[PDB]
Amino acid sequence: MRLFGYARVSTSQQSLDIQVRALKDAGVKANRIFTDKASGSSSDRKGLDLLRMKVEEGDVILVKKLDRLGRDTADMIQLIKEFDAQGVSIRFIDDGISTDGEMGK
Repeated sequence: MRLFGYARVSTSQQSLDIQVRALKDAGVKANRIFTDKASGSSSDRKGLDLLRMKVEEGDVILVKKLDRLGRDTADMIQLIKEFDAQGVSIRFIDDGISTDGEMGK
């Protein structure tokens, strides 16, 4: 089990630093900070891209709320269904627990 934290910058000053402090404050290790330097030529979705292959069985993925996971398509729910099937959890600073309620009821 480990404390992985997903991050993504939105501003063009030092959002990666502010994000990391947000994941660490949430309970994430600096060594496990899969951030995303979106402040570039295009969106750098490499954090969850590598997180899907770096999380361990029974690991907790702490996500911060600075902008938004996805936008239109089920992106925020995509990596959530991928980790949910891998036996991994995803904590949310917005509440403290994971998506305890994401089905097509």
